[PDB]
Amino acid sequence: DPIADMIDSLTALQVLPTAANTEASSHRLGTGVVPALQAAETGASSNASDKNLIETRCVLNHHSTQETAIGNFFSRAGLVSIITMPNTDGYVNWDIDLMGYAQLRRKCELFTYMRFDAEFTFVVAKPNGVLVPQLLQYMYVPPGAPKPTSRDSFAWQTATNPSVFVKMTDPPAQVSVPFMSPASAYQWFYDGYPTFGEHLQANDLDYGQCPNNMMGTFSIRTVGTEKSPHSITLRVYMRIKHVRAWIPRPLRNQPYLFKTNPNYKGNDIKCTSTSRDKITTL
Amino acid sequence: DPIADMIDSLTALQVLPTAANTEASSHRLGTGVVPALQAA
Amino acid sequence: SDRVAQLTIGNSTITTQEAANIVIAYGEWPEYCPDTDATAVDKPTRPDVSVNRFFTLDTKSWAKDSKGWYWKFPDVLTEVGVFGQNAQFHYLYRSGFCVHVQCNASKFHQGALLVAVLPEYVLGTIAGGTGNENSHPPYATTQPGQVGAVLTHPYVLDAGIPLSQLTVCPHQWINLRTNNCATIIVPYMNTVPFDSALNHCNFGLLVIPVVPLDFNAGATSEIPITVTIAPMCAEFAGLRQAVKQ
Amino acid sequence: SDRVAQLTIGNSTITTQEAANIVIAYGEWPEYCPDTDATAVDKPTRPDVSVNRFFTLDTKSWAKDSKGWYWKFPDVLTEVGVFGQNAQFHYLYRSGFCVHVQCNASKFHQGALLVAVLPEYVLGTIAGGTGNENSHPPYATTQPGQVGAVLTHPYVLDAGIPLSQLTVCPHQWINLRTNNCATIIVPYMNTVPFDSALNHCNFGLLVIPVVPLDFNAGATSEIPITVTIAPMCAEFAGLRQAVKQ
Amino acid sequence: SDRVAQLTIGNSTITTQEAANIVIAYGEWPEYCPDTDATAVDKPTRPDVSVNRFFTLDTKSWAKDSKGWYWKFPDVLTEVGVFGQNAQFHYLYRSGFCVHVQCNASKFHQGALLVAVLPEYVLGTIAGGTGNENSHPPYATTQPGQVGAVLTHPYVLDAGIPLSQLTVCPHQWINLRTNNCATIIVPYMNTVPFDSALNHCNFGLLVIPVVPLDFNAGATSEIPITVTIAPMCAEFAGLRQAVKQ
Ligand SMILES: CCCCCCCCCCCCC/C=C/[C@H](O)[C@H](N)CO
Repeated sequence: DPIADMIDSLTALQVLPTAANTEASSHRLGTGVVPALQAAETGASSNASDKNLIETRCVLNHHSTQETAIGNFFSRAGLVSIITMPNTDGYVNWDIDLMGYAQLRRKCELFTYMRFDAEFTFVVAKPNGVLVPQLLQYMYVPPGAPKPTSRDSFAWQTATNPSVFVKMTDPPAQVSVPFMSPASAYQWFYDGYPTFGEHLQANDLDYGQCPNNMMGTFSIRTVGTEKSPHSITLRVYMRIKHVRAWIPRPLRNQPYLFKTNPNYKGNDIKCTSTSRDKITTL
Repeated sequence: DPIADMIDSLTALQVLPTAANTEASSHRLGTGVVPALQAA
Repeated sequence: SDRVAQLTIGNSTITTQEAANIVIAYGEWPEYCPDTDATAVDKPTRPDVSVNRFFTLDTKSWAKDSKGWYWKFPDVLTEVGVFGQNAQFHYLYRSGFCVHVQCNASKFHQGALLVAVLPEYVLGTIAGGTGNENSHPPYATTQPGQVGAVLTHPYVLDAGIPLSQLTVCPHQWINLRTNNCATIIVPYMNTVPFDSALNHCNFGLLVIPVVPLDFNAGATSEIPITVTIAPMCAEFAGLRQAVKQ
Repeated sequence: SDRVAQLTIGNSTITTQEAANIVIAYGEWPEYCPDTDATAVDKPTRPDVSVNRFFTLDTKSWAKDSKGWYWKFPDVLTEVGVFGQNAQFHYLYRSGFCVHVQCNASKFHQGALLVAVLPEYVLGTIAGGTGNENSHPPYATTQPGQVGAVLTHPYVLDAGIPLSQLTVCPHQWINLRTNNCATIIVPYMNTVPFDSALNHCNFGLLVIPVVPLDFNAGATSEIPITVTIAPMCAEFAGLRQAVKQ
Repeated sequence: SDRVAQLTIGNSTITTQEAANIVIAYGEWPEYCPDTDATAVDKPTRPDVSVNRFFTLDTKSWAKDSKGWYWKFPDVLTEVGVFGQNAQFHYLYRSGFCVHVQCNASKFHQGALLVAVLPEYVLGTIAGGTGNENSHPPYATTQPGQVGAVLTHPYVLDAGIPLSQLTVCPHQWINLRTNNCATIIVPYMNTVPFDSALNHCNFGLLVIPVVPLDFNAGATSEIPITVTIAPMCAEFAGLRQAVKQ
């Protein structure tokens, strides 16, 4: 070859089912060996242990680390939607956005990226909680599919769209939903704009909107041609299964205002801690 | 044993009947080796 | 003697004599995209010297009541050099970064800066103050260019998340009694192997004074902060005419 | 890099970054009493953590005309902690000590302290001045407690013996340009294997400024001196009701 | 830890704690004259301790507008000690040298000296100013003794050759922020194996402030410069009565 310059991770995983044992230690007097003095400017956490700062005994502990695994942290059904049919013509088209309730939103926004399968449960009743014999139909409308315009629309023929027929006196319906993003994970934070072009002030709503998370429309109706005399209230619950998560984030200390942006009330900034009077008196 | 923490001088003498001898030495020029600087 | 360091890449060299370690973010070095992860079928271009080199931005001035600054990546370099021309002529880009922040002062000054990298730094507003307006940040705020922008509420990082747990991100400190520089090496982090350089920002760099600057009258009162950055494994694909934004 | 040191014993730790060596007095580490040297037949108690730990006394103030201070051992600890309770409930005691004296100042201060251990420090008086009175020192002078006392004539160490040959005893210096601490490890020294803790003092610790403290006006004028001590192999025997003195 | 050095020869010792390396001029250590290079047939004398030792000359004062100083070798030592007596009683002499220049200041001073050895330093004049006089330097100028002389035009080194390429000669710097001493070891350089000590000077030592001395008012304004020299392999031959010049 005539041209010689054209010839040309740090850590690994380990299974830790229990917490770490403590070894016995004695006193230590000498120079040069100082495990208590650190340097926080390097960006590294402190590596000082119990046995280097005090005299310890031997503790064989069997405290399990299973519950803090992120599969056990997330596999709990939380509320994502409340849909009402008082919307007086017997059908609702609901655009799927699961960031409307603060408890599951703060848990998921601990991470930046997440990839999971879901399990949706549909708890339906009257607005006062009473149940009546009434037939309903839930339909998932993917993006691009025709959405229903009335109670007797042609889109309720559901020849390819997945649909569930259920009664109100039945147990709540459960379905499994796969991972269906065009990307490799869902992102709760998208720093940018979806399309090209000029970014004027009238189009500032486009900032932060990722189309890889937009999953379509969830439609409900009462099945018959005629109007039902019953009011409907549907509550949707979501379990997160088979989960992978990347890049932990600071947890939010401000109350949520809108579903699509991290906007916060600027006149009342909440402090993260509870205040006291003096630094010396607790 | 069930309990693991219950398991658990500098100088010596020499005979010196006489005082110390002196060795012959020459000049010395270099860095790093400073026997004249002390720390009281 | 690990306080001295030298970073040489391309035709550029940074020397420092008062340093901490180098932080490698999430324990991963930047790499080119392998064949198993790629999806686009055209051959990408890798310029390898004209784009993988140190770039020095504008210089800030640390005052006694400074709030903090932020930059967006790779928005800082889309108009600079041969990197800024490859990012305009191509549709897709992929690269890691080596960030270096410089701030020196005397032995009679005091203060501490937190230099952190936060991926997908989405900004919020104060919602009109009362919380009733659905306001959105302007285009000069979300992508401020190589100049950068100032933080308005640094305690909530202008996004409703506290500064006190920003150290869960890859970070260093610049403590004026200890060191004068901070160095973080960042890999490529996205849900896609390639992305647009004009529409998407991967991470934000935050420089916030946690302990404020202090000195006695008669010492130097002009304490500047300089940011120097380098792409590492820059790839470009999808060649078409030049698009600025 | 032997200027840094860490002393950990019990539930206490001392760190220093500006140090000399550790002096081990007469080349001997403290030990428990062996069977060949013992005479008392009852089994002694060895608490081993609650008594073998670092104890911090009151703090002195180094002025520009200070004479010096002294403490008596183990009289400084007979009312402090679990060591002070074992010394009152038992008739016999035996232990070594680790003495640590702290004094820091800036790089624009100067001065030197001599920190020495003198066993059987018997004090004298000025004999009425003229030498005709057979005077004796009071009980607050011979056993001043954890507070300590001030030397009246430091040139003769209040005992008729010169300061200039106090360095024949185990000692260190605290030179303000060089180090900020001094550490001496003292074994048990007596003519008997056990003794009383309320009636007998084994050694005295002397801290005398040989070179006086000096600084310019505008620097910090409050330069304090702190003494931190630790028993090493404390044994107690002869259990009976509590006797304070 | 190569900043500390100790030079011991004879009954003299120099210690320094803030030093650069030692320069060995042209990579050659001083030696005695071998039998192949010698021409004179009489046996030479080698005193070996009374002449090979460190000699300290007079002390200069570095002001804020100093031009520079020079010394001539071995003219500085022809009246000093046992070396000055062997150089007067003998006709031929041969030796190398170890030159050491000392200048200390605080950490708030600044300045830089160039310490160079120039063999066969022949001096010129200003030729009457206009260039028409064939003037010659006086005897006190060409051989100033152990006191030395001041340079009048240091930019041309009083010989028509520029200061800027004096570093082609064996040299060191004394930069006040870095070191306080400079050490050059010079071998014997001549066209003859032996020569006269009263008629011929082998080399000249030049100490010139390239960066001038600067400090603020209130610091020490008396910054002195001391030269200490040592013959290395001194030989003498041709014994006759004492001749001073
Ligand atoms: C008959 C079956 C109906 C159930 C259909 C459910 C499909 C929708 C599953 C979506 C999984 C979560 C996708 C992202 C949700 C969040 O709204 C986005 N991150 C918005 O930020």
